[PDB]
Amino acid sequence: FLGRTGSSWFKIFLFYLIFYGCLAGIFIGTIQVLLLTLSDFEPKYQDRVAPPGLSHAPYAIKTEISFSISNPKSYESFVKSMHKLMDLYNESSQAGNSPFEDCSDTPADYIKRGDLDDSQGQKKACRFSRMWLKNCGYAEGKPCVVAKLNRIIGFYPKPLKNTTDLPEELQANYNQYVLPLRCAAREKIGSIEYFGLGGYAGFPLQYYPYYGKRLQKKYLQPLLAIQFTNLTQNMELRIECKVYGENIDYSEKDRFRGRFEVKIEVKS
Amino acid sequence: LDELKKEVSMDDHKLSLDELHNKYGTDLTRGLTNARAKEILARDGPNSLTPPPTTPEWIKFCRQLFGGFSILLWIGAILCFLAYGIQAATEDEPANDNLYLGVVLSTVVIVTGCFSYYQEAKSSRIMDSFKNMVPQQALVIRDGEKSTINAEFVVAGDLVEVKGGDRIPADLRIISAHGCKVDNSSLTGESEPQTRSPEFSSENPLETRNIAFFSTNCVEGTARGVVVYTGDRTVMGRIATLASGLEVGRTPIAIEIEHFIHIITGVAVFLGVSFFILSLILGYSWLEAVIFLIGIIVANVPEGLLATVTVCLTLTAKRMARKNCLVKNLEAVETLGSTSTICSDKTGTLTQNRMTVAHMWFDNQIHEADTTENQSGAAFDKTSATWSALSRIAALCNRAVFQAGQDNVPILKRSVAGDASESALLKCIELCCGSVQGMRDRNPKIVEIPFNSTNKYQLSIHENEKSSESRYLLVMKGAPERILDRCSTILLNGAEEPLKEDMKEAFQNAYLELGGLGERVLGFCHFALPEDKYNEGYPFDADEPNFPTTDLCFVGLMAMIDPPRAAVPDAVGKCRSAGIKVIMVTGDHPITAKAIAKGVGIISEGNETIEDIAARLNIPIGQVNPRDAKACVVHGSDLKDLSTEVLDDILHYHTEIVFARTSPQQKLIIVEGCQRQGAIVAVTGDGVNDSPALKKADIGVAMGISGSDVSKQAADMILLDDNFASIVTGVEEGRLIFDNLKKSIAYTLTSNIPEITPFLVFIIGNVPLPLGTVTILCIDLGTDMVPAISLAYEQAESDIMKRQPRNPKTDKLVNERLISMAYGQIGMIQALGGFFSYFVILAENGFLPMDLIGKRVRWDDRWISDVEDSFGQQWTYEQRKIVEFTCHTSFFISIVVVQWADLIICKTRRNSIFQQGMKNKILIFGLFEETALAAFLSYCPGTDVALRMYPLKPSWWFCAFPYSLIIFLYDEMRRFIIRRSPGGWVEQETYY
Amino acid sequence: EGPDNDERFTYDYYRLRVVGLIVAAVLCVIGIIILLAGK
Ligand SMILES: *[C@@H]1O[C@H](CO)[C@@H](O[C@@H]2O[C@H](CO)[C@@H](O)[C@H](O)[C@H]2NC(C)=O)[C@H](O)[C@H]1NC(C)=O
Ligand SMILES: CC(C)CCC[C@@H](C)[C@H]1CC[C@H]2[C@@H]3CC=C4C[C@@H](O)CC[C@]4(C)[C@H]3CC[C@]12C
Ligand SMILES: *[C@@H]1O[C@H](CO)[C@@H](O)[C@H](O)[C@H]1NC(C)=O
Ligand SMILES: [K+]
Ligand SMILES: [Mg+2]
Ligand SMILES: [Tl+]
Ligand SMILES: [Tl+]
Repeated sequence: FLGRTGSSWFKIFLFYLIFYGCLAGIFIGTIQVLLLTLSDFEPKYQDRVAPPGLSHAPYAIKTEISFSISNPKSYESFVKSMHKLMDLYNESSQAGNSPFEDCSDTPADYIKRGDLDDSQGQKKACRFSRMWLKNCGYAEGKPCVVAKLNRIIGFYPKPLKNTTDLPEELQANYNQYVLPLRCAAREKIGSIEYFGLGGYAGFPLQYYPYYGKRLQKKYLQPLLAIQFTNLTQNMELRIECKVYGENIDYSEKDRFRGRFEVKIEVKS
Repeated sequence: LDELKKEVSMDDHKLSLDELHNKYGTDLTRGLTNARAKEILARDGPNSLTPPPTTPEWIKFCRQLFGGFSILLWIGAILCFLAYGIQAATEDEPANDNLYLGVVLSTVVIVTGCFSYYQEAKSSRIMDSFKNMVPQQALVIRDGEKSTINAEFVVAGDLVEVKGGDRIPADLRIISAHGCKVDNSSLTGESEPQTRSPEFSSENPLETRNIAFFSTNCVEGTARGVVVYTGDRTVMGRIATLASGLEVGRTPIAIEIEHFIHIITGVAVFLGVSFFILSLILGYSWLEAVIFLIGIIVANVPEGLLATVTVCLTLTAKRMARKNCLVKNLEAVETLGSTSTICSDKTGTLTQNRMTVAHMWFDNQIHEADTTENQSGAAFDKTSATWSALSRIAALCNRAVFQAGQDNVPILKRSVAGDASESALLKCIELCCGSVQGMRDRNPKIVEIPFNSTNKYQLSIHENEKSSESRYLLVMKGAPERILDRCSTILLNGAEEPLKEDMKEAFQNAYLELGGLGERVLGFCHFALPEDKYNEGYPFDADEPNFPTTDLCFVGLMAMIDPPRAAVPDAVGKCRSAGIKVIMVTGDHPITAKAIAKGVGIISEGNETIEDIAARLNIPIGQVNPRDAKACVVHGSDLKDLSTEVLDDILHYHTEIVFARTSPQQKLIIVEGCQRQGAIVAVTGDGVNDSPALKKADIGVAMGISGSDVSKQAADMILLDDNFASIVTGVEEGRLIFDNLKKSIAYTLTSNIPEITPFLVFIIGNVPLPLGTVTILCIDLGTDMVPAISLAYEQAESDIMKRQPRNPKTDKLVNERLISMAYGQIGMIQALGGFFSYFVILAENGFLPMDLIGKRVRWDDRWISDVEDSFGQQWTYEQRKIVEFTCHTSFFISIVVVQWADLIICKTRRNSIFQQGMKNKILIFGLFEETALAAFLSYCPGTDVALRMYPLKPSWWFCAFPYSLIIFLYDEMRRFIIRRSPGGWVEQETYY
Repeated sequence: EGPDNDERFTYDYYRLRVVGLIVAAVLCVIGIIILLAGK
């Protein structure tokens, strides 16, 4: 033929069949032992998610949400993702004492449901009403963005203490139980309005620590609705929403490390 | 074009002096007119040689920039700029990826260009050396007056004059001469002065006395002649053009390189476009379809391989430089290993090029002297009183002297003023009797008759050094038979005795044997003149026989020859044991050529020519079956009337071939004949008459000390110490580097698979990219470099000089067996070890292997800063990318770890590491430096930006260890099978 | 610890780099030693 005879062509097939078969069987074996060394409830390493990311619902083309108020299908793209998220926080999804629980309607302290063990059933998560998100189809004019803190197993988000000076200096400082979120731009051509649990501009600490998908399915993380009823129009406004805390840090590279990058433009 | 120049020349030495003038419109006495000479100048053109048109270095460099790998790397470099252009227009990408990768790849092509350019070097100044043989000026007779003119202004027809010490300015018809002798070594390779006279003495113009040639010099006397040829039209000017004009051609090693380039280029374009369409079918945007292709290119092309080859060659050439063997062309480092036939000059190559005493006949006994340079033999006789009598004649009846200031150099190497035979005798006595000058001071010469054409002897009368005599001793030497007709007694073991027919017959026997050995034989005799008949003041007349020259005492015979170099016989046998055929090709006479052939082992003992059979059996040569003769001796005059097909039959039908009295073109023809049969041929030589053959040879080797400038220009290799044993070393080195290149190539190729497979699974699996493009270049250009080179220092696995020369048609540098092992077996194991570490990194950060399938869509989505892992955690864009790049880093390090084992297994093709050992210090160096480089690339701060290399946790380093070990075991088991059964299965499938 | 389990999300990449570079250097020196056993 090309290389060899039929007899040789066969033998080279019988070899590579057994050979690659063995190699596949060995590869699988090493994957088995790897998995055997891992927990079902907690990942081996967590230093790469460490400082929590802050992500929002409006799916930004490039950290930007520009549209026209005087146009219907101009914002119907951002309403798709906005709906996708809030559709999960339905009351019909949170039914019965299992696996949900009614928690303080005001920001409270942490809740420990034991260890990362299966020695108990599904760890009961705090309910969260989308109805706590006042004012927010969504904002056809002047968007109503929804913030979110990235989930990390066993992470206890710790707010800053009012020992020294603060950006939003001491205003509504629920020091003991709220992780604040203050959006900014100089360039003050807007109108910041925050909505959340208990009416505070933060995340209620009663939703922590997260026990993971395996030990807490259907779990709901707290949301923080933000509305920009800015009196300006037809210009790119670089708005940055920043979260503050002891376990919260940022990076010049990762522009989502505990903060937002939104470029709103109501070009109408 | 040059087929005309490969033919024997035609001449006009047969014409009379007068007749020759009519042909050139010339005067025998007055010479040409100033006007007629200038007319002929414009007519024929200058008496000069024009160098052939060369290829500029520009085109030579750029021709390498388009050879398979460079072509693919160019397509990659441009395709980078393509994707970059498409980006800069569509979505403003502030990145530098495609732009920088395009710059990097273009640089890789340029630098790789320098390496191949350095390897494909051609240092040739043939025509320049020939031009150096034309004198600046010549002496001509114009308008009846002699004047010096620019030699280029010399034309056919003018009257030229030459004298001892000057170069022949052009081909001349001798019309007048006085004691003129010439050095025709340019045409023959033999430096013994040849007389020139107006008389025609041979039909063959290269042998007649009435022609003098350009490229030669007058050694003594004076001559006048008419110019018959000028410039390019001279006999050796044509040889110049032939030699300078010959197409170089591709080396065996070069052909091998291009061959695997086709193979690897083939699989590259195959998988390249095979997966380019496979991606579009899967619904991949052309934006991405090209990005994957660039990666495929980089994965398939072994970027550092061609440069490795060059470095391995260079390092092999450095070792040979250290044995006095200079390599002018890097590729010639290997040709000697692939050589199946050596065509060797005799004089100054196989031989020392110096008349040396070989045997002596005295006391009715043949004695042998030591002919070797360094005198590696033993003594023959010292005791016999006869010896001292013969020794005295050899010293006294000798007019040769050592040049001043030689006392530093060895006797046999020092320059001597005199003819070759007298120099030989001088050096013979000086060696075994001490200072000859002393013997010539103790015995003052009073009268002598120098060797005469008519007398055929030379005699001398000396004052006997003996005090009790202080009388007159007569000594003489000459033609053995002439000396015999002048002897009455023979000095036997001390005492004289009558010359009976018995001893006279033993003389003839001794004389015939020595002459049969191709040796020049001389007779020696002396006579103690009677005291009473010769007073202390008796005057001797040299002009008229004033003393007896008959009834003298015969002392002995001495024989001489230009002997082989000490190392030559043994080197010839070694070449022949390695299955290399050795042919002699010489301008010298057949009797001498044949005798040295037997001396060095070109013709082995018992082997006969058709002429030998005929003489032994006493029958006609036509009655001899030529197939009964394995040896042959072909004279150039017969070679001339043979067609190439008939020359091919001679080459095919004889194992032991001697081509004697060959012209320079004839040497070229013999070389081409050998090549025509499909053989790789080496030429060894030292003369300008070797230049065409040296050029045409697959590899020409010139002698460094004895070699002429031309020969060393025509060669690929120079033996700087004239050590013929270096050929044996060269062939051995050549074979070793050929095997080691295979090892180094397999090693380099093996790591291609773990660079290809990640890109494929990226498409078919939709997982995060396991390894990056930049990461691949860190391997092929970084870590693999020193290890791959180090394989060039591997010792032989067996006695390579015991095997036959490779068949260049069947035995390839890269075959299917190499690809099967490198791509199908070892590289495949490396790929898995890479993937394993990849799955380990991701799974330990929260992305278990199961959830990875079909996630790249969301993984690469720059706007999703919340991807969910297996444990329910959310990752931003840059966070997961850090883990991904950490995966690239550990996959990279996994390659390094699996290349550890590969380096050790590529060490040997057959033998076990437990047999070959670990005595390669460069290889061990490679292991340490490779690992140092990898660690540095991972842990050095800032490398995460420039190369996207991230720090690895200690446990990460050990992921591929079990795969590294399986490689070592697998290959060790496999080679154990090879050795345990030379049969073929494992052998014919995987044995590189 | 409980709410004070910050060490769980931390890794000393600084020490690892220092150690990694020490090792790389020493492997580089060791290599020179073995190579220079004859040049
Ligand atoms: C989650 O809540 C949303 C609230 O808008 C539900 O949307 C409803 O969709 C139905 C049918 O398309 C409409 O008739 C209603 O007007 C919507 N709102 C309400 C309050 O009922 C959505 O269907 C819910 N999703 C799930 C899975 O239950
Ligand atoms: C990533 C995976 C799926 C690709 C696997 C590719 C396999 C099938 C390839 C890789 C190397 C290949 C072999 C390389 C060498 C030879 C020897 C030659 O004389 C005949 C073909 C043969 C035997 C090839 C057959 C196919 C082969 C085994
Ligand atoms: C939000 O909606 C409420 C009614 O639910 C209305 O009273 C109020 O004006 C709205 N706020 C703004 C800022 O438009
Ligand atoms: K050559
Ligand atoms: Mg010679
Ligand atoms: Tl490669
Ligand atoms: Tl490679």
